[PDB]
Formats: sequence, C-alpha cells, structure tokens
Amino acid sequence: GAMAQNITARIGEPLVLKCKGAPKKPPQRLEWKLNTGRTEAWKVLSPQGGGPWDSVARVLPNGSLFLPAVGIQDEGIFRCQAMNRNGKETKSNYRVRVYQIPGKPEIVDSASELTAGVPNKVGTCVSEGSYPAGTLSWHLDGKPLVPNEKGVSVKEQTRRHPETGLFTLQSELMVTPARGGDPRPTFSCSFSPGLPRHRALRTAPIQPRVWE
Amino acid sequence: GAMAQNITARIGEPLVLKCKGAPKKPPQRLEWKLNTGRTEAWKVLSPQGGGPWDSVARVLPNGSLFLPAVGIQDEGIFRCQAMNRNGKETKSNYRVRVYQIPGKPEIVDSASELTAGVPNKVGTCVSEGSYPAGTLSWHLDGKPLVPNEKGVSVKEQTRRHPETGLFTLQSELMVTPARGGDPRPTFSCSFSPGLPRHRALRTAPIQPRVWE
Amino acid sequence: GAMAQNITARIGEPLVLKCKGAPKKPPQRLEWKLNTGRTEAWKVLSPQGGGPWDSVARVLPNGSLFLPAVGIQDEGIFRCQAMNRNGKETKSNYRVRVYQIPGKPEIVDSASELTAGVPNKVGTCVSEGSYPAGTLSWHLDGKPLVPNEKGVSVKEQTRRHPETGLFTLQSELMVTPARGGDPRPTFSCSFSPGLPRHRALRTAPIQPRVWE
Amino acid sequence: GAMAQNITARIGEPLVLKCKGAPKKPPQRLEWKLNTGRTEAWKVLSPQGGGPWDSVARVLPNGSLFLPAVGIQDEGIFRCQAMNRNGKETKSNYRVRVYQIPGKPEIVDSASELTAGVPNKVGTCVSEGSYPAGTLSWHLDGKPLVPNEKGVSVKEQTRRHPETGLFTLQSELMVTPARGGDPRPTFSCSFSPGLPRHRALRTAPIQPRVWE
Ligand SMILES: O=C(O)c1ccc(Oc2cccc(COCc3cccc(-c4c(C(=O)O)[nH]c5ccccc45)c3)c2)cc1
Ligand SMILES: O=C(O)c1ccc(Oc2cccc(COCc3cccc(-c4c(C(=O)O)[nH]c5ccccc45)c3)c2)cc1
Ligand SMILES: O=C(O)c1ccc(Oc2cccc(COCc3cccc(-c4c(C(=O)O)[nH]c5ccccc45)c3)c2)cc1
Ligand SMILES: O=C(O)c1ccc(Oc2cccc(COCc3cccc(-c4c(C(=O)O)[nH]c5ccccc45)c3)c2)cc1
Ligand SMILES: [Cl-]
Ligand SMILES: [Cl-]
Ligand SMILES: [Cl-]
Ligand SMILES: [Cl-]
Repeated sequence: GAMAQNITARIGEPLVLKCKGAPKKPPQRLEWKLNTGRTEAWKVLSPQGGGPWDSVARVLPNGSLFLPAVGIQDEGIFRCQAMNRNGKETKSNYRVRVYQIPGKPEIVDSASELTAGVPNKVGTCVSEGSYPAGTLSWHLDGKPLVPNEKGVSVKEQTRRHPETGLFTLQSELMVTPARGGDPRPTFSCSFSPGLPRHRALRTAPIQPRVWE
Repeated sequence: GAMAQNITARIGEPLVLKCKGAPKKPPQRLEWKLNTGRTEAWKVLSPQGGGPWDSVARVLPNGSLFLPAVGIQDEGIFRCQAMNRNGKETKSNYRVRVYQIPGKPEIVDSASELTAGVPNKVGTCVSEGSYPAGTLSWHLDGKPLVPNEKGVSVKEQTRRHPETGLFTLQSELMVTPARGGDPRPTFSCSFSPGLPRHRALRTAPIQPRVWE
Repeated sequence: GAMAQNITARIGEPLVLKCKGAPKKPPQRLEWKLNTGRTEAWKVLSPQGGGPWDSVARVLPNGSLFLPAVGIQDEGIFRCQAMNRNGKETKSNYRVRVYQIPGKPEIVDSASELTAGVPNKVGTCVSEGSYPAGTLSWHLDGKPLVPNEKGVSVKEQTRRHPETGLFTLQSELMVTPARGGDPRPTFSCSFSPGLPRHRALRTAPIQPRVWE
Repeated sequence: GAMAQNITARIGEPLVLKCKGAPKKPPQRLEWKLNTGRTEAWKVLSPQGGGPWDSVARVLPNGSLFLPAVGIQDEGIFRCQAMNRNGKETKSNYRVRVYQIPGKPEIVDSASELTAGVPNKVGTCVSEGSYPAGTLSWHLDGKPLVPNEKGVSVKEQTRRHPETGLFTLQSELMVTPARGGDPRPTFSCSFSPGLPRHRALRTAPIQPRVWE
C-alpha cells in the first residue's frame, strides 16, 4: 500500500480521524474513502452523508470522520482528500488496526505437588477476551520457560466467542523438575498482546512443593 | 473435505440439523462439532449445552442441532457422531451454505430514445440484498445480451450493506443499435443467484424508440 | 467498489488490459494500480517497470498492462489513469476474475442393477481441475434430479490440488425408483461452472436395469 | 480448536512431525489429517501415499509426516491418530505456524542535519523478506520513540513480493528536537518479528547534528 499513519482503535470505543487540509467548517470540498471488513473494495463517504453508513461512520462539521463504536470489521484503510480555500489538495492516509484487552489471565487446575525427575502437569493458564489473539507464555522464578528446551512442554488452545469474535487462549504447562533443584519454585503466566507497545498482563504466581 | 450432505440455509431463518443414529430422547451419547465463520477450527457442542453458544446453536431433546436464526457466519461444516442403544456409531456430515434473496431488480435511469449506429446508455439495473452476491445480466427481446459482442458494453459495481453484509449490484448497459433494426426494442435485466437451482428474478422491460 | 469492466481471465493464459486515453507510444503520463491476491492493498506499476513485478505484470509500449500467464492470485482490481497530449485525464477500471475449465466429468462406480422401492447407489460423478469450484448435478432422462425431493439423495465432496489450487468435485447419487417406473432409466451428471455464461459439461449416460 | 503442540516452521526448510504412539516401522495402523492453506477442510494422508501430495507431505517409515520445504500455504493444523501393537489409540495434534526472517534492516535517506524546534525528516527504515509481516520501531539514544508523543511522527508502508509473498516494511520517522537538547543524538530502527521469542534485528545507528 502507500505510506500511512498507523491508528490503533479499541473495540467499542469511538474513533475520530482528521481530514488534513480541510476548511474548518462547511462548505468543504472533501471526500473520504474507506476499504474495511465492511466494504467491497473502496466505499466513498461525503459530508452530506445519508443511508445506513450514517450509523457506522459519519463526516463531522470539521471534516473529520467519526465512528461512534469501532468493531472488528472496521479494520482497514481510511483516506481523505480535501481542497482548502486556495485550492491546494491535501491527502490523509490511515491504517486502522483494532484491538481489545482481555481480562487479567488466570491459572486454573494448578498442581500443589511436583515430583522431581518425571513430567508433571503444573497448571493451565487462561486469558479471555483479546483481539487480536495474542499469546500466553510461562515463567519460572522470573525467567521465561521455553517449550521443548529443558524438560518443558506446553500445549495451547484458541477459541472465539461466537458473538463478539474475541479470543480465549489456554496454555497447559508440563515440567520435569531437575533433581536437586529449588523445593518451592514459583511459576507464572503472562498474556502478550498482538499489537506493538501494548503492555503484558501477568497472573498471580503459584508455588508448588517439589519432592526429591 | 469428506462426503457431506449439502444444506442451504436462508439468512434469518431457523435451521435444524439431524443427528443420525441418535436415540430418540435423552440419555444420548452424542457430540456435535462445527467449523464455521464463528469458530477457530472445530468447536464441540454437547447435549448439556451452556454458555454463549446456547444463543446460537443448541442440541434439542432428539439430538438435532438447532440454530434459531442463521447468519452469514454460520456457513461451514457441521458434524455429529452418536452411539445408539446397541453401541453402533453413526456419523452425520453437513456442509451449510447460507443465502439471501434480494428484492426484485429494478431498472433506473433508462433511456427513452436511442440513436442507431452510435453508443447509447440504455439503463442501469440494480439489485439489493443478496447473499452470495449473484450476478446481473441483460436481455434484448428475449435473448441474452453478451458483453463485448455486437456493440454491447457493460459496466458493473458491487457494494455491501455495512451492517448486514448483503450485496447490492449495479449494471450499466450501453448498446450501439444496428442500422435498420427494430425501432422499438425491448430490454430487460435479470438477477441470477449464486447457489444452484435458485430461480432468477427479472425486471420489468423497457422499450425505447430507436432513431435511424 | 466503483463501476468497472468485468474481465474473465483463464488461468495460465496471457492477459492484456488497455489503458484508455493513453498516447499510442512513449512518452506517456500514465500509471497502473492493482489490488490482487499478490498485493498488500494497492501496488503502483509504471511504464519504466523494474523489479520482481516485471515477471508478473509489465506495461507495454502502448500503455496496456500485460500478464504473460494469469494465476489465481491475479484476481482483483486493475486501474489505469492516463493523460493524453491535450492533458485530458482518462480512467480505466477492471475487475479481473480468474477461471479454469475442468476435464470432462466422469461417472465412476455406477450400478448396473437397481431395485425399485428401496434406496440404491447409482454412481459417483467426478470433475477434476476447475476454478472457481463450480457444482455437479444429476439428471434422469433429461430432467434435473432434485436432492431430497422424491427419493433422491446426494452427497458431495470438494478437494483441492495441493500445488495448483484447482478443485476436484465428487457427487454420489442415491435413488429409490418408484414401483412401476421405467425399466431402463438414463442418468447423467453435469458440471456447471461458477462464472456467468460459461458452458456446462456433461457425462456420458448410464442406463442400469431396474427390478420390480 | 483443541489443545495442540505449537510448531514454528521456517519457510523453505523441511519439517518432520512425529506420529505419537505409532509402531516403529511398518505395518502401521495410522492416519494423518491436515487442514492448511492447501486444503479444502481436512485432507487425509496414509502411509501408502500416492498422487500429487507425495511432492508436498509424505509419511515416513516411522510414521512421521515429512514436508521437504515448508511454504506459506502449509500453515494450519496437522493431526495423527495411530494404534500400537496392543491396540491402544494415540492422537497427536499440531498447530503449524510458518515464518521467515528478513535481512538486516537498513536506514535510507537519513538526514545529516536537524533543526531544533521544527519538524525534521530523520530517515526511512526498510526491512525486506519477513513472514509474518512483523513491525518496525525507532529508538533515540537507547530508548523507544513512541509515535504521537513528544514531537514524534511516523508513517508506515507494507508491500509483498509478488511471487514469494514475503513482506517489505518501511517506516519514515519525523521528530521535532526539543530546544537545548543533545546536539548529537543517536537514532536506530529495529525489526520485531511476529512470532513469540524470535529475536529483534537492529539497524546501524545514525547520528545527525542538531542546530539550535
Ligand atoms: O466542487 C465540489 O463541490 C467538490 C469537489 C471535490 C470534493 O471532494 C474532493 C476534493 C478534493 C479531491 C477529491 C478527489 O479525491 C478523491 C479521494 C478521496 C479520498 C482518498 C483519495 C486517495 C487516493 C485516490 O483515490 O486516488 N489515493 C490516495 C492516497 C493517499 C491518500 C488519499 C488518497 C482520493 C475529491 C467534494 C466536492
Ligand atoms: O459415555 C458418555 O456419556 C458419552 C460418550 C460419547 C459421547 O459423544 C460421542 C459419541 C460417539 C462418538 C463420539 C466421538 O466422536 C466425536 C465426533 C463428533 C462429531 C463429529 C465427529 C467426526 C469426525 C472426527 O472428529 O474425527 N470425523 C467425521 C466425519 C464425518 C462425520 C463426523 C465426523 C466426531 C462422541 C457423549 C457421551
Ligand atoms: O509528468 C509525468 O512525468 C507523469 C505524470 C503523470 C503520470 O501518471 C499519471 C497520469 C495521470 C494521472 C495520474 C494519477 O492517477 C493515479 C491513478 C492510477 C491508477 C488508477 C487511479 C484511480 C483512482 C485513484 O487512485 O484515485 N481511482 C480510480 C477510479 C477508477 C479508475 C482509476 C482510478 C489513479 C498519474 C506519469 C508521469
Ligand atoms: O486396519 C488397518 O489397516 C488400519 C486401521 C486404521 C488406520 O488408521 C487409523 C488408526 C487409528 C485410528 C484411526 C481413525 O482416526 C482418524 C484420525 C486421523 C487423524 C486425526 C484424527 C483426530 C480427530 C478426528 O478426526 O476425529 N480429532 C483429533 C484430535 C486430536 C488429534 C487427532 C484427532 C483422527 C485411523 C490405518 C489402517
Ligand atoms: Cl472456537
Ligand atoms: Cl461497499
Ligand atoms: Cl483438499
Ligand atoms: Cl504490495
């Protein structure tokens, strides 16, 4: 595509996109074009508006585009072209990526006892309500646990909510504790969002006892 | 995929899918699995049900799967596996395709006069509310008009309704009437649905005058 | 999207798309833009060309766009904008749909004997190498057989070739012949292409004997 | 879906997937099922093999599935079900995600001089050949530069190679240096891969002079 400003828009929240170079109030020679999950290729939106799109995305008096409650299908590309009073044309190009933050992750079915030297089910981490899916990972006394690297194995599952489309992730951790290791290790799980610079969420720790 | 019974389901209407081989009433050893636009790969549904899926697809007392109002995202694959009283297992496999019938097509902006030997805009045919999109085509005195043959040109547009996802099609017809041809030709447009054996819908005819 | 000329392009064959309004030979102020399965949104192509796109789609001396061998990923939208010597701008807008014709369909595993009044497997129809998938249907002495309508049942399967992406369809027909019906009925299967105005392909007939 | 082992497979490299529980050498009662970009829903593969799938994914003597050179279309789900000599059934479930590492990112068109208190184009960062796309980000003397905070603006572009499908990313950085700040700042750009635990790649730094 072309060079664009990246926009991250939280699902359910409003979004205002500026039409650069447009006069401050009507009359305005401007046009918006959008290609999103709602459209077949480009759809043109005008200041006069009208029709079913008025419920979804409307041009404001200052020429900006307004979406009262972003959904997953609004992901896509949004462009404006405007002429100012002098006649200079100005383009605006946005790439809109949508997201939702899940609830704090939880560990369910955690083991209270582990036996050293054999595989043990440690627990299952669950995160509900993300978009995009994101990922879950495990930590042992503050360091990342890497699957298939040192007696660690992980299985993962993804589900979607049938109406909202948001993701539920589950991750089951198994470990073989090394003989002579720490008798009260501390495990946690973290949710890492898909989009850049979004913060991780962490579970409360679990601390089983390890039998030599 | 595997061999399946093809199911066509109209958007907004209920759908009942039989679980072959299941006992007539509970208790029943059966399981449904579905992979549709709502799911991440296979989702399992059980007679006990529960959760947000109960609003979308529920197992009935006789083991059939019930969807009270099909939508576009229910397109996909639906399977049941059941054991009867004797313990014989029976599989059911369905491929569900969704559709909606548009309103009767209309001709807008029709020409009242055509000039023979030059290109003329005849009209624009519009169909609103189909799924899958389907196609529009033109006819002249009962015979198909083929684009790019014998002085015929057509341009087409597709749009989607931003909330329902249903398609609006437009088709603009241009013709160059042959000199010495019929002075009062009859044009019509037809909507052809995407799915097999669904009937076409036809516009009222238009009858311009042709000037030699 | 916008109004476009519909283009149907056979997979593996070249495609030339005209840039309306461009000068006949260089120098030319024109630009092509395409959004297809190969692109992230719009890709711009220029008369000078260069790079990996030269292998796929190149501007010719007369300003037309040339694809030496269309593939499935070239489905999409192709646009040109040109200025003539006078400075008039002209736009060209194409919607390109790709297709391939399968081999003639065949009936395999046909029954030689049918018993009236009970269900019988009649045969399996197979079509290899279509795009888009298309559909198979059955006929009995020249009339369409409708699934689930009169002791007729059909099961269907779709597969894709792992390298070419082309579709193989299979359709298994079962019938319960009516008592006192024709002792030597004639069944056939037809392949119906997905795109408009493309011709159907038909199998050779089978003529089992029916036992009263 | 169901619980699965996550597999990350580099494009162009072989992949071997174990069929847990299968006998060590033929004869073996096992079956693989896969649903990937190459398939229409589930495709079954058997030890005997045959056909065009042998070029893509083949069962080995020990029952493992072998792909000699993974591509983007092999992303998906791979499952085995086997019986051992005793008759115990074992399932294996894999979710295969594909990737490619781009070349080291580069800064092009870097500014040698910046003026404090006004916006300045700093440079354009380019990364070629990733899958999934990944993202680019900028740093100033070792700290992340956040777009739209403290006089920082970024624009981004994504393109795909027309034959390989791999992504090229570009990111253009603009900054307004604060008056009285460091006269010789150090900027760099980093590529962050899409998949978890893959390492970032960093450009060589640039050090323009800032004029008060
Ligand atoms: O006299 C009057 O009453 C009157 C006159 C004009 C008018 O409205 C316009 C005023 C200026 C220009 C345009 C024409 O611009 C369309 C457009 C609208 C969105 C985006 C783009 C666009 C395109 C592209 O589509 O080519 N590429 C891009 C790349 C990056 C960013 C944007 C684009 C173009 C329309 C209204 C009323
Ligand atoms: O004791 C109890 O209380 C109790 C016992 C069992 C039970 O429920 C089942 C009763 C019989 C068998 C199965 C196990 O079948 C799962 C399945 C469910 C849907 C579809 C399929 C399926 C698969 C596949 O997934 O392999 N392939 C197919 C191809 C074509 C058609 C269907 C399939 C399999 C579950 C409930 C309660
Ligand atoms: O001086 C020189 O050396 C020199 C000058 C110009 C030049 O090349 C051009 C000559 C005329 C106009 C344009 C600018 O047009 C871009 C474009 C290219 C494809 C398609 C479209 C397009 C858009 C849209 O993108 O807005 N919408 C559409 C709707 C329907 C059909 C097409 C479009 C626009 C570029 C080369 C050299
Ligand atoms: O006598 C002989 O010569 C002979 C006998 C059997 C034979 O091969 C099989 C040996 C055991 C079982 C099965 C039947 O299993 C199919 C299957 C194959 C892949 C995956 C799955 C599967 C399903 C599912 O599809 O239901 N769900 C899952 C969830 C997680 C993991 C896997 C699955 C099922 C086939 C070959 C030869
Ligand atoms: Cl799901
Ligand atoms: Cl639209
Ligand atoms: Cl397949
Ligand atoms: Cl691109």
